[PDB]
Amino acid sequence: PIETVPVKLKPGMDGPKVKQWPLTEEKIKALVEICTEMEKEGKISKIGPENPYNTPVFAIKKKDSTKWRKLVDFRELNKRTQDFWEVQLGIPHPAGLKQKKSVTVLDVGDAYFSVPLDKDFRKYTAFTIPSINNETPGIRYQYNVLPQGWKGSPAIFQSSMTKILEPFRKQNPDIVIYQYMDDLYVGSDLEIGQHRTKIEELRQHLLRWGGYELHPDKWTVQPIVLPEKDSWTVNDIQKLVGKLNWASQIYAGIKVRQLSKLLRGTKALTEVVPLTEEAELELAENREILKEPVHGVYYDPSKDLIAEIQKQGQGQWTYQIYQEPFKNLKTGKYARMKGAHTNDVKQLTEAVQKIATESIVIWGKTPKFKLPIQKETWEAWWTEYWQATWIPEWEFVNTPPLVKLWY
Amino acid sequence: SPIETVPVKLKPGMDGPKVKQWPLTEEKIKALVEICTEMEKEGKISKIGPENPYNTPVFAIKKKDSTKWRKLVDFRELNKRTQDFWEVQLGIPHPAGLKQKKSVTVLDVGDAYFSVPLDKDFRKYTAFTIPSINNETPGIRYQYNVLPMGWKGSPAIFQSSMTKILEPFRKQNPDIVIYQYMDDLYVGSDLEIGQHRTKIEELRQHLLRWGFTTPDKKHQKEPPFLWMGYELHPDKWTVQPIVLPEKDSWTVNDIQKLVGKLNWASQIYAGIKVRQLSKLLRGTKALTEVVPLTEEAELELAENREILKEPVHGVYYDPSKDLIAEIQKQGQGQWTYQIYQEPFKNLKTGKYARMKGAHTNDVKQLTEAVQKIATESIVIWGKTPKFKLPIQKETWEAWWTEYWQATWIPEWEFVNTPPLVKLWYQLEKEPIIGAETFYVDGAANRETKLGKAGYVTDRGRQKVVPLTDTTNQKTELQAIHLALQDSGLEVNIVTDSQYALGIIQAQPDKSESELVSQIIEQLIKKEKVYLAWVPAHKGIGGNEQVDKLVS
Ligand SMILES: OC[C@H]1O[C@@](CO)(O[C@H]2O[C@H](CO)[C@@H](O)[C@H](O)[C@H]2O)[C@@H](O)[C@@H]1O
Repeated sequence: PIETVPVKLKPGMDGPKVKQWPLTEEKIKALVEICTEMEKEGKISKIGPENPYNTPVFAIKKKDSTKWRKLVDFRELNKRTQDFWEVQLGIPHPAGLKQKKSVTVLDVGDAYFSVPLDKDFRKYTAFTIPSINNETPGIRYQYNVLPQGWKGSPAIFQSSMTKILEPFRKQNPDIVIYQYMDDLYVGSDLEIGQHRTKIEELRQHLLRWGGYELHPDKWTVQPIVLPEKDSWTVNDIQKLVGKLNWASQIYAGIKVRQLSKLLRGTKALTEVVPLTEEAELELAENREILKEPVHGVYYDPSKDLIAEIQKQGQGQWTYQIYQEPFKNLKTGKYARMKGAHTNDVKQLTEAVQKIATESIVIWGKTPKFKLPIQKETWEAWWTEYWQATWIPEWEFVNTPPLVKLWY
Repeated sequence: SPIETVPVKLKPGMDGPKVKQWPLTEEKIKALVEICTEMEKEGKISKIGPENPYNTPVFAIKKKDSTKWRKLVDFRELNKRTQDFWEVQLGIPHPAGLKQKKSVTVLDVGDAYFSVPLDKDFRKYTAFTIPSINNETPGIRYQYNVLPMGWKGSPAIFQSSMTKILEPFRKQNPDIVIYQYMDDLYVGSDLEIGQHRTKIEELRQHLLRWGFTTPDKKHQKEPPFLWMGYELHPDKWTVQPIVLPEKDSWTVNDIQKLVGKLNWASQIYAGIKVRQLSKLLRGTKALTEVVPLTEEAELELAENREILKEPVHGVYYDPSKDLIAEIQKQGQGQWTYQIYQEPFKNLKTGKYARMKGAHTNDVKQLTEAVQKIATESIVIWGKTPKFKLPIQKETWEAWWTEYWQATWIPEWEFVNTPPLVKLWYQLEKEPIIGAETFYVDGAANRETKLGKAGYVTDRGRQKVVPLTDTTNQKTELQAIHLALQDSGLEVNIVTDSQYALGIIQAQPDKSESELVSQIIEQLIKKEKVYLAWVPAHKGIGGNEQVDKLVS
């Protein structure tokens, strides 16, 4: 006997009408196995075309657990869904999660499958399984339960989740758990083996009612750097002045008066110009300013987070997170460690997951990404490398590198 | 017929259609009456009266050759008011996706839409009226009890209904492949033909319980099978013959028909090109406008006609072997590909000829072709093929190292098939020793459309060119164009245009812009170019002098 929570789309908004994209054989087969089992257990229901909504569906395999995980890209639905700040069912973000030795992320999505979803809202959850070579029409299901990937499922299940974790959290006051979407983030200052075990304990407790290891303490900001040389060419100084001129819309009191005058006239780019002692002083002050974080930048919870990424070559990827332009909350450098080093798209997709995971840990939500990639190149391959149960918002930018400011 | 109906609604706030009946000839009226009577006897429609306020026009159209009359109900008004549907036909089966089968049958169901009942509460909306002759009676009204032809919801509701009906049979017979396209069923098996035929009529019996006939006229038991516009032989498949227009005088619409036929032919006929013929479609203003074929369009047409003269076939898919995709470059942004598993035995062919973007190069277009083929391969075979590409590994390496966007191509082998895809120039990463340095700048008057482009150099040279009917961005491109024009084989250029720098850094080899094209031509002829940026109006070096000069 369970009662549903009445849910609405936002005023003036209809449900999602997003087309299914083509799927590989092994993802189709996995989805057909998963969905017939879910249909049997009443979690979803076979529907027809009289339901005009749709959301793409695909599958992923985590690296350490090699069973397939179904993933319905409810980004569109979540945007159209009522806020739960208003039904007072939202989840606060605990500071201090970012200050922990290690954070372990657990897929807690199944727990949502024990709570029915408002009968009048299920039509918005429809998805379609494709068929190889279009042998058959698509097969359509809608959810009867809180679906995984829906922003409303953590909100509605929130009361229940708090009860489940009350013993663990009173038994373990120093552990901090934050729930984001289908994920539970657990952080502790204990040494790995012990931390892990308490993760095992949590897993067992969770199983009874019904990971990825992060070390935030060792994420480090990578600031802007100026080159250090002894001999400088006109082109070096030009490159230097243009970089500092750009950094002056972020940092305060950066000057180029002295270095710029070193360039008076119409000079060959290869001509070495010795530094005035004054320009050496100008360079010094600027270097010092670039050294420490910017003053006056604070997170605003009412504004969205935005992330920019630049490819730097040799497996390196710079990124900045901000809410307002030039008021960066965090600047960083992502590096690939696989060893293959062959695939830009896989690297970027891993960079996006890692940057989004940091934002979840730091601020409790993911940013909208500005991705340095062709839409069509990204859409050809990214699902081959996705491993999160959430998907962030993104858009595609083609911005040539004016100055290589971040490297 | 005993399938449960699918409930359907009008769009919210909307009532049914109320469209007047166009007057009609008695001959048409008489044929409509005959047809309607038969449908009524069969239960497809029922007589209604004037207390139903809805209406949709009915027209009478002639048959293919018989002269028999055909009933059409123009549901355009009802369709706009009917709810949306999520369509379940996601694509078109392709014969290159079939595996070889020992026994094959192609069958249709007869009167497919008229075998599926329509939602009882929705029936009133489908009201149509046969007019009297010159208003002798108000006329005879009918509504549909079944899926009407021409109604927006009929294809999806039929498709879904037929999926539900075939579901029990598919599950029970998992080694029987059934391709279900609307009312058309392809059935392949590895059974002996005696047992295969047994299974066929078990299937027919199952469809008959659910009210789907399978008429013998539409039952094909021997190769070649006519299927989805193709011919299925046991080892090979064929497109049904493609006939191209053969006009002396061509209109826009004729050309549109020709390009279309050629696109269709390109799934199996390798090397089809349509760029020159399609160019004829640009900037035209009527479907009836006569368009003279250019010389290029005629040569392209004759090349294609040669290709079509020869017979071709595709083969079927064997899952135990790899898929291989091979691409050749044809020129002017055109690409052609073959997909195969054994050499010289094509599953299918294709072409990629789209111009994406104002400015691009062959490496990006090759990347797009790879993405197109990769998508088509997943649609057809559920996997991505191995590629053979006419691009050196050194070329690909130079591209993705220097280009700032992420990019990738899956596993591929170099194939030596000239012309090869190459980068046509590469900007220097460092300023060139001994090369003259050019400080360029262009500026335009937003209000006047007048501007100037010019440069000053470390060797004391300078020049200003006046420009008319220009823009800011063009004067900057024009400034670089001048520097390239007046400089030697090695040159350092310093611009303040992020715009112009961004175009050129991406090493385009073609552009919809003649000015950019000229620049590309110039870049290809240089030995070394270094292109650097400075911020404008900061009084920096040469930039200040040149900005001063254009003023
Ligand atoms: O990658 C863009 C591509 O993704 C689709 C899936 O079909 O949908 C997503 O696109 C955006 C990514 O942030 C979101 O705005 C959108 O809500 C999400 O569904 C396509 O719509 C889009 O072309």
